[PDB]
Amino acid sequence: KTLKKTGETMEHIATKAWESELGKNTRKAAAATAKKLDESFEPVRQTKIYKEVSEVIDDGESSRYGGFITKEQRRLKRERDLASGKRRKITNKVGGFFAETESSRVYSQFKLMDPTFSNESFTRHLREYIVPEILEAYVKGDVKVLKKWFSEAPFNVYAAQQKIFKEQDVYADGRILDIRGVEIVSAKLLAPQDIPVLVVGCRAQEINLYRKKKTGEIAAGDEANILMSSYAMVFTRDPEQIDDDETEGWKILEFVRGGSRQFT
Amino acid sequence: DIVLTQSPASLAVSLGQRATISCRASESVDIYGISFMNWFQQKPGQPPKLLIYATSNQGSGVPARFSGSGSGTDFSLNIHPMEEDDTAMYFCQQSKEVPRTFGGGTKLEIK
Amino acid sequence: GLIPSRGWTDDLCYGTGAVYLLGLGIGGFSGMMQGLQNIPPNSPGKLQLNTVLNHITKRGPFLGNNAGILALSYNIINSTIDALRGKHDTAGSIGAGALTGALFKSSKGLKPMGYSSAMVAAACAVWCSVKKRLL
Amino acid sequence: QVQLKQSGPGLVQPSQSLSITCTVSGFSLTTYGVHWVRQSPGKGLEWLGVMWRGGSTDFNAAFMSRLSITKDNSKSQVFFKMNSLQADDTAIYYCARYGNYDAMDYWGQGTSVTVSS
Amino acid sequence: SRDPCPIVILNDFGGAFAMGAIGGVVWHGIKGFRNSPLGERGSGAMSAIKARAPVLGGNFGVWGGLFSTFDCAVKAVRKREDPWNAIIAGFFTGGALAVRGGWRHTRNSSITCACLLGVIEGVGLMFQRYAAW
Ligand SMILES: CCCCCCCCCCCCCCCCCCCC(=O)O[C@H](COC(=O)CCCCCCCCCCCCCC)COP(=O)(O)OCCN
Repeated sequence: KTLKKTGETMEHIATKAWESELGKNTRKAAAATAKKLDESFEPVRQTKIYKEVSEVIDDGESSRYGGFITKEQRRLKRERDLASGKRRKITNKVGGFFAETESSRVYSQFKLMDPTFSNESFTRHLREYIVPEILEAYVKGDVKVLKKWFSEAPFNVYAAQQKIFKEQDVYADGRILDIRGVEIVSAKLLAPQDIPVLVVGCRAQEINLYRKKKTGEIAAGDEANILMSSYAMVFTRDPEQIDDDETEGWKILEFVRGGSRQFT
Repeated sequence: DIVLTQSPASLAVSLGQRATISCRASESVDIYGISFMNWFQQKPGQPPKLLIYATSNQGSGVPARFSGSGSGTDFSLNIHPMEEDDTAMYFCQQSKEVPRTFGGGTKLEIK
Repeated sequence: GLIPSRGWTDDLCYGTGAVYLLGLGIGGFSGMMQGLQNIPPNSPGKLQLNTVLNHITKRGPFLGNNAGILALSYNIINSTIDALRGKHDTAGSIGAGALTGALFKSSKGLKPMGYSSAMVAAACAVWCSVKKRLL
Repeated sequence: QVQLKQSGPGLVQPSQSLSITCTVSGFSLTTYGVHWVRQSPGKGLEWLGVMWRGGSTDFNAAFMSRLSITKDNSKSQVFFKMNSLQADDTAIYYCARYGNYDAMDYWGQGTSVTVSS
Repeated sequence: SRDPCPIVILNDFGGAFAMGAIGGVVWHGIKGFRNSPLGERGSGAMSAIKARAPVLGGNFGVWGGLFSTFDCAVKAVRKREDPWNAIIAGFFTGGALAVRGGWRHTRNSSITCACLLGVIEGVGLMFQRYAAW
């Protein structure tokens, strides 16, 4: 109980320091200087070199290390890209290294569907659009998005679960705070038809809480209870309907959530 | 199990026009929304040659004039424009469940 | 003086460690400032800490890992050209840095070569002046 | 490239056994599987059994008591065998490698088998 | 042999980062080669190396660097060269890197790392005794 008591005292001291007249004035003074500095360098940012230099340093792979892309900012980035961009014994063993494997068959199939497909190209699309879109819809109970993305089997599991929440008169309003480790874990063939699938894993920080529909009070979870969940998705691409605006052929066959633990 | 009925049992069309072969399955052949219907061509003295797999995908080296369509229980194969070479026996084969079953075959000829 | 340099491995180890720590420190501080400006209003105490820490642990490792890779490539290249030339000079350091920048953005294209190579070579130029001044 | 060779005897005596060896080349039996398909003129193409990519077999329910499909990874060979044959078992027997979406993409030359005396 | 302890901290970030990055070059160069399609095996290795090797170098770099940082902190206070310095240093470096997972996660990662260094210290002491014979 000492740790809980210390946390309240530490929060109270920080709150008192933040709410202190000197602290509030100091915080306001620091904020004002930062705003002026950004405005001062704003014309510098307008220079074509700054875009050239920033794209050199950042380039957008900083998203590998975390960060959640807001739904609105997620749509504009995809729309803008779509408008312009997206529009002896050793030798025998060494030979077996270069030989065709099951993962080689899976990636080759997806390359016929889309000549631009690659492990690094799809992982960027997963990291930037697909995973944030699905995870945000999953925690917020957005069945309209999941209907397009999920297959018949995982969606019927989701709709069955969301049905239970209806007779409890509760609705899900969760948040995704940060998505990490978005990667293609494995590429396997689904027996016995050898359906090529991509197993995708990710780790996301989230707040899972439910509110009563009629009033809005808390019914489950907590307003401030961050969890480090692990999500496992199995992806396949339909050779047909690859011209879909939203999913462009991708379809989730399995969606598993596990390994949730507290985080901060 | 899954009985594939293929129509017509015979066909004769002139060069340059479109030849349509239909396959109708007793059940649905969908897994995960993908229809596992394959189309084969067999010349009289040769093994069957795969044309279409997963209902719409050209086999390796298959000319683009072969097209697969359909979903659910109704499937079709279209040859257009027809050439002199592609006169053969055409089969539809499902792969949803064992046993794999073939259609009756459609003899497709020239006028 | 400090930073023993008896062999090429110490330069590789000390150079990578010092530059990587500067990447963590600069990225961590840059992320901390960015996180403060991105705290949602009327947020509880735990999320305010979480929001800042998510930016520190995103921008910090991003800069630290990228600066560490440049230090590895530079120190391997700088030691390589030193073996061939048989002598280490400030001119060699700039060339090692300039070639390091090009290798960093090899797949981006020809225009990013100059921006990357100039910045890394400039970093070596600042480092050489700092190295001479302190030592 | 990929190429399947069959080595089986024609003119099998009635109530005897037919054995066909499908020697594959250009791919490994570990990463690909082989179907076994029959083509009678009075019954058309019909599927007998499959040597799955994983290494298990599955047979037609009408032939399960007679079929026997085994493979050998080292020699790249698939072995087919029917215990008893009658007049209606006269057909050409194909071994077909299957790929993604169970596409029988490569076929053997076929083994024309006659059951007579 | 070893340089003065307060300065070798910089050395052990760079030594651990180099092992992680080079270790991730071979590990993910092979892994990217295995995954990518038939005609893109070379590109898959380079893409896997560029994307993931720096990340692995940071993971090794911060673990080795923090372990060294606490090792000097332990030695500067304990004033010994006792082989239990690495046990305490390993105990604190596991807890520091797992601080966000909570109190129970921090404790479990501290004990796991301290025990893991216990195995390493034990193997070393067995190794020298056998060579002594
Ligand atoms: C996206 C990147 C973001 C980076 C953000 C952080 C940037 C930090 C820049 C720091 C610049 C000053 C570097 C100070 C390093 C202190 C090293 C102390 C130990 C030491 O002497 O190591 C030296 C190596 O240093 C070195 O290798 C340092 C010089 C080379 C630095 C290259 C990396 C920094 C690049 C910054 C621009 C990034 C451009 C991105 C496109 C030894 O070497 P020696 O000279 O004695 O060797 C002789 C032959 N053995």
